[PDB]
Amino acid sequence: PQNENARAEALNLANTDSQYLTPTSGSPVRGLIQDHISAGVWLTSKDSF
Amino acid sequence: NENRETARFIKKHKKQVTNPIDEKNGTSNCIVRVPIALYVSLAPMYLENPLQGVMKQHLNPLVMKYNNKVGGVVLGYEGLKILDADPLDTSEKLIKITPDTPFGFTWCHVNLYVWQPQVGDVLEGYIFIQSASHIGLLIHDAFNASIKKNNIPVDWTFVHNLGHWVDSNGEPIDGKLRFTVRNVHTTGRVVSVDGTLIS
Amino acid sequence: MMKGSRRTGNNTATTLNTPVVIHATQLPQHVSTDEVLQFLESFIDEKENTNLSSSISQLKRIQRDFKGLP
Amino acid sequence: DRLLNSSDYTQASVCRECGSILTTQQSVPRIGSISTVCCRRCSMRFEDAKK
Amino acid sequence: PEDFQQHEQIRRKTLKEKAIPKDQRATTPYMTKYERARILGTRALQISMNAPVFVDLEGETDPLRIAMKELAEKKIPLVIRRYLPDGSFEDWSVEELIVD
Repeated sequence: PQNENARAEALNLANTDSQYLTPTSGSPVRGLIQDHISAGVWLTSKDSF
Repeated sequence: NENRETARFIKKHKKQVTNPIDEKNGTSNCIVRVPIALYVSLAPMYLENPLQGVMKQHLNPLVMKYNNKVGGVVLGYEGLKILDADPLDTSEKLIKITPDTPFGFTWCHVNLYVWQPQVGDVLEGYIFIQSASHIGLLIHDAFNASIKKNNIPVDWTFVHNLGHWVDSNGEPIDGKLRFTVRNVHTTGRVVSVDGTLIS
Repeated sequence: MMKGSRRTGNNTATTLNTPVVIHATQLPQHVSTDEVLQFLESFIDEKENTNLSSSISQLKRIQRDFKGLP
Repeated sequence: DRLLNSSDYTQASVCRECGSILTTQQSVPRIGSISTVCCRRCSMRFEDAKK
Repeated sequence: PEDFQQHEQIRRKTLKEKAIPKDQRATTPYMTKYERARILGTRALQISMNAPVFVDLEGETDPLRIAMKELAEKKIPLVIRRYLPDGSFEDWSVEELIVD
């Protein structure tokens, strides 16, 4: 964008932070993906000291 | 089919108020006050001072100039009053910001003391120069009229000494002189006045 | 060609420079003699509490107009 | 800002009386004077100076 | 003449018949994400055109974040006109609105 009535509308209406829930079902659309899941089982284990 | 379309041609060139031949000096009176309504901008730097912000942008570039919408020469103004956009008077008037810009537009009434010459007026100005080509005048220290030769009474000749005028008095004539007004010009940035010395 | 393109540097007839539309709201009333004095004597002191001071003496060329020595 | 302000973003001249676009014209002045925009179908030519 | 004035007085009578008065306003007291993203938009486009500022700006060159500094401290001289669809409207200020 090229003007300051749009730099606020690329922050406070259409950022990737108000787009956390999709309006189709209310589900969340944003989350880790493949290996950032499989590090949780190793980080939050009971052997990981 | 030549009546119903002439309602907007003559009626527009019917210039509204004439000039009365008042004051019993023979002279016609052309200084006149007309109230109007503008439509101006207001820059965001003047968005705390909206009095100065309209006087400086649209009124001060209009004084001592011709204006094609009122018909006169703008001499001044008093009564610049911004119409509030809130139909509530009050001191905190509000105007509307445009969507695509930060400039706001608003209406303003004002009283412009225009100077309004037409044909058939009676005007007097100080003779600036004179030759065997015209006589240049200073109408009210600032306006210039110039009666050319083919509208002068052709009795009156010119002696050269850069020279001086020969009337039926035979006088190098001073400033103050009465004439009658031909087509006032609008063309240049300088407002030319044109007149005739036939009586 | 250049002179058709340097019109865009000479003209500058913007909307900041001119109002959009001026409409006369009433018919013009021919003022008297003495109030033209009584206007212009009070018109000059307007911005006199920058630029506009080449035009201030133009406004002060309106000053002499009725009482000086022409 | 994606269908006017960066596509074309022109400031054309529009006659307010007839409400057209293509019938306007920036005139030709005497070169002492200054050119300006004029509408064609709102004006009738100077030969029709009828009183 | 007055065919402008007869054309003018109708509008200001029309424009007065649509302002719903302040004791009878009937919309939300909130700043519903669309005032907030545009008030911050337009005010940031005023500071870029030398509007008078009324806060201790602390080296913040970013013209958008200056308006947020005045939004959370209520120094904005704006008035929101909310058009009800027949043409009537309620001129809410920015003080009397309540932010999220």
